[PDB]
Amino acid sequence: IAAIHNARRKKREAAAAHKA
Amino acid sequence: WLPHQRKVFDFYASQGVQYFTAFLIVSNFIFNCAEKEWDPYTDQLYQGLWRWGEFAFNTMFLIELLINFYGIAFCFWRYNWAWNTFDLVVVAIGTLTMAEAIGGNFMPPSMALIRNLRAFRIFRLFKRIKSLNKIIVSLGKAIPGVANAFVIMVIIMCIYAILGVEFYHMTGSDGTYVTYNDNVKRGLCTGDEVELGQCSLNQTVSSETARGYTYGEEYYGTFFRALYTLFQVLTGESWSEAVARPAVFESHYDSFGPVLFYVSFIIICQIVLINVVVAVLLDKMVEEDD
Amino acid sequence: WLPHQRKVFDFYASQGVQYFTAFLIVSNFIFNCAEKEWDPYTDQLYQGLWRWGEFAFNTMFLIELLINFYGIAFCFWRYNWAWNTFDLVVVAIGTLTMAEAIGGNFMPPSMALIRNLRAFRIFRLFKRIKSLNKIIVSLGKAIPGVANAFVIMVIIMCIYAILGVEFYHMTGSDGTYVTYNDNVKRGLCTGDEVELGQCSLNQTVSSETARGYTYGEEYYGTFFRALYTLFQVLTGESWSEAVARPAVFESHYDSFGPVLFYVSFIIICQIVLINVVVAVLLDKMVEEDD
Amino acid sequence: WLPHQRKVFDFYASQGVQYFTAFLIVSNFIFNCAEKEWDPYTDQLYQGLWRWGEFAFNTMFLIELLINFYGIAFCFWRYNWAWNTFDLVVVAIGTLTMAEAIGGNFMPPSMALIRNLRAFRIFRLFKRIKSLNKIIVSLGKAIPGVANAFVIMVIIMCIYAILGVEFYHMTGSDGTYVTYNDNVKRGLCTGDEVELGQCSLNQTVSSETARGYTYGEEYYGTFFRALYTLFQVLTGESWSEAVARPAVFESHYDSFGPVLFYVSFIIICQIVLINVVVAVLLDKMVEEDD
Amino acid sequence: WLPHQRKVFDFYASQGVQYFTAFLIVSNFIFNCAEKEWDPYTDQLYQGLWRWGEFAFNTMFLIELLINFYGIAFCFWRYNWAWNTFDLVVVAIGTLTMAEAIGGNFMPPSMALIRNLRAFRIFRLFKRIKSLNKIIVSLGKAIPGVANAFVIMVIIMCIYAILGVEFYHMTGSDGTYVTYNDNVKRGLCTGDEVELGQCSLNQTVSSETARGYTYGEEYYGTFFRALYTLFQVLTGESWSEAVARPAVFESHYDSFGPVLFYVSFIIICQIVLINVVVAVLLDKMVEEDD
Repeated sequence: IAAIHNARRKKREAAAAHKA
Repeated sequence: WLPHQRKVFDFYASQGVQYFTAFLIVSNFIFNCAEKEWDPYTDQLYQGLWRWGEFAFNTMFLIELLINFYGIAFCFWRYNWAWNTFDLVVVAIGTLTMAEAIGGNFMPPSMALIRNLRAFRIFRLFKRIKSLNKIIVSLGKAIPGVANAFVIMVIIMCIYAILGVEFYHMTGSDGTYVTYNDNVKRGLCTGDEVELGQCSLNQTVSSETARGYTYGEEYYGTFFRALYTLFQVLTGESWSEAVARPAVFESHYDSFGPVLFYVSFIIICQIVLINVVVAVLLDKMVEEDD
Repeated sequence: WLPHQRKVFDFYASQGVQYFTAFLIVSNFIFNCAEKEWDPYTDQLYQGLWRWGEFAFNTMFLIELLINFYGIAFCFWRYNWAWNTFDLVVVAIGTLTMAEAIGGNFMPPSMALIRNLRAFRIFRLFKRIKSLNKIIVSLGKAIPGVANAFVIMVIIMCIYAILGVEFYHMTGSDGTYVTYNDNVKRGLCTGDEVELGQCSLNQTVSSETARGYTYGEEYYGTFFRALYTLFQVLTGESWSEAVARPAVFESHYDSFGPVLFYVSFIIICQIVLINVVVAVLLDKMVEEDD
Repeated sequence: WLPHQRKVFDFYASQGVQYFTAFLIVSNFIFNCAEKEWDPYTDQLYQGLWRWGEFAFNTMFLIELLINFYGIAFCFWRYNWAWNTFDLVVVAIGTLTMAEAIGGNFMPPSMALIRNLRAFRIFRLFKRIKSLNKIIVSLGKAIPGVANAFVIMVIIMCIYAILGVEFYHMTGSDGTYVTYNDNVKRGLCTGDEVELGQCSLNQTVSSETARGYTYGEEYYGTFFRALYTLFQVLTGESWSEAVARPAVFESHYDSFGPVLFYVSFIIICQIVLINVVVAVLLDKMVEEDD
Repeated sequence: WLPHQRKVFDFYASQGVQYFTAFLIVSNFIFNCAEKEWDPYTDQLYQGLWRWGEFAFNTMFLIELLINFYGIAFCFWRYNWAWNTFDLVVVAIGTLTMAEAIGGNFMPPSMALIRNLRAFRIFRLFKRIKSLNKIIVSLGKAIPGVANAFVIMVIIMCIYAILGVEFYHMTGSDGTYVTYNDNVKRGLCTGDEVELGQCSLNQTVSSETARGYTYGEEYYGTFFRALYTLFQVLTGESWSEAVARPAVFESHYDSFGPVLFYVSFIIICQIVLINVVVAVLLDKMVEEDD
């Protein structure tokens, strides 16, 4: 899950960095 | 619209009434659990206890359902159709059970699985509490995202099942299969006695399983047996010591066949496909979260 | 406030004193580990060694605890209540152990589990080091996020446990169950001899388990046995070769029952629910990280 | 360019024709599954049924392929080369099968694996539906990201395989290995009788496996057997009760060897490397998603 | 600085020379793999083949190492100290092996594990290729992030190991343990015959394991055996059918003890701690990626 959960995280901060 | 319909309609939507109904559902679930724990036997010890407990629970659910429908004029098409029809079905099974307990067996013994629906009454609780409703709704709205990767998985699973039925459905058919030792080269026994007859490079080892079948007949006997065995391997349960290794070491020098079969199956399906499906499922759920 | 209270209060909060206490806790943990490694037997070889080691460790913890409380005027309500009361409980079990070692058995033999608390003294170290404290605090603040998905899991687990008790609690009850071969259609034996009596399509295989019980009585004998077996399947341990396959191949032509049972259980609970719970747990922890 | 080439070219690209071809592929897949389910035996019961079903399916695929190529002037170099050549190869195996069914066995019995390609015809469906095409294309474009971590994994796997072959290829070679009890210290038997000969602090337990081999000869007999066993441990299947524990308890007091071997192998390879590979795979796929 | 030092220094840093050295390392790795595959036996068939192959490989590595150091004036303190010293150690083992092959056994037979270092020569390749270097460097820089959660895991593992040694080290000590049936309530046998002596509610089950030990003595006999067994449970291997269930069903009515033990252990350690450790590891690696 940590492999799955972290992959989805990579998209959160990638999205977070996009708006910021 | 009935004259006293609006008052009872807003009465049922009261938070206190909703929590009382939730407590009733949880109490019924605990009653079923206690029945299956302290008295699940065919010769039940406290028989009327569970019989009349179910009687009272179905009666109370009937009264509360009638309260629910009387506020919507018995219509249940316009307001919360799915939950209302689910409630209808469970209360109907409840009335059927009470009618059987009162006036004999009006049903054939071939519909016990329909009586079994009482265990699924706890799903009514999910409408009572908002967080559990959110989680189940997110699961329902994320399943369609899963669908495509899931069908890819099942396609590949059926491909490997066809291959497995064609290859190993005949394996260990006598009930015993022969694996070949390498004792001479390893120096355990001299090369003279193996030809001379004191020792042998081959041993016959039984192929019968714990279920009484041979290896091929059970694991890959038919297409559906093969698909079930591949599901077992996909979950990762005993794929080597029971499913793979006898077939791997059946091949004297052609061992690359079974090893490549199971290794490629495990890698592709289990690792790649399971992780992809879980990733897309969780991605859809968290995209629905915000 | 005591006259010499502030000086000792700031003395205990010294980094050197905190690290010395941390070293003491780690040394006690290593002492317990060494006791359980080199001499865990009922007939202990070096008996007084561990007895007096525990004596000295509890004495030192008592002296350091008294130093801790003397700086807070023995109050421990206003400053770090939870850690202080935990410390208090462990010293209390330590003083109880020393009192028993000094003046006989003042306790009934029914409270050994309370004496067992010495193994949990290492949890005091987590307050000494900031990083371990951060991790455990994040775990504690992420558990409530888990709670809802966890209760959904246990609800579904109990549903499947009720179903399993109702279905398979009677399985393999004689101790042996019959699986049906398909030998004639596979050509292993001619159809003439099967009717004639040389071969049969139905071998009988024992259901008894490694624990001596039959399959139904152990795995799904009662509701709690069923819930434990479903937890075993949820973790993924031996769900097929022990739990599923005997029930799957018990059904002669109704095999869809057990296969759908275990397949749906595994998919929903294990894959979906385990990954959802872990995802929400880790999400809460990393949201607490920053 | 042929005179009536453009019309048939745009006719084949029609959505209705594409869905009809997709239905044909799915129907062929279901036909293969039904063949392997209801009649996979060597003595097939409905023999001509599957024979002529495959005949008709290959004939229809031939006619539709000729329709596909006639719109591209039989060129298939410029437009969708890979899918066209895959289609070509499957029809070619289909025409080969029909030719064998019509005019005897024109092939040696050593190319059944080439006839086996009919199971992979369902891969043609992935071009028919856009979502499955997206998923498989993302998998293909994410594999190269996996490649580096995968080769690191296999390098470490081969290192551990060399070590395992060198250490344990000789283990349990007699067929039985000796583990040493500690009964006298546990109080199970007095120290007098162990020297006196009533009891022994050693027991001899068989090393033979379910496949008939000894432990060393099967698990780590050769480098490829060792690599397969390490793959089994990497997936996590029965690494202790079959692979690790006999070697761990073979070492009387040198147990640190096998424990460190398998513990370090599991930690590094399984945890670290499996999670890294899956993380990079999924990262590449979702980076391709958007 | 040597007169002809700069020329050879830039000569060794040439891409072609680096790729030739990488090919040499990969060829040596393949040579070791082939040795362990086609001739790992104690009575080696092609003995001088591997002996002189290792001779030539160590000689070539010596010549290339001398080329490497001659460009840095044999200093190796200022430029790439870690890789240079690793190279030094492997070439030293190589010279030691060649010296033993030339002039007899100059070493005691107690340092074969040092000769074993030839299998780790492939780690030199990781410096040759940039991508593998990136991955291993990221792993090395992410391990310290793991350290804290890893030590929390091992602390909890040792806690559960102490508890397990204290509880179950005495379990199945006679070699057989008694589980209690519930036949009379289930109706399998009448209550009259159980008292009368035809049937019994208590079967006796052997506690001996595949390794010859009893259940307690092997799984939780000592603290380190307990820690290994808990690592086995943490990975998820056979924790129920071998480790948990005999202890669970040993408790006649106190079954809550073992079930809570193993359930809490699995949940906390496996699910929570394994997923947390993997999450922080992968997070650190991908934070190092960009």
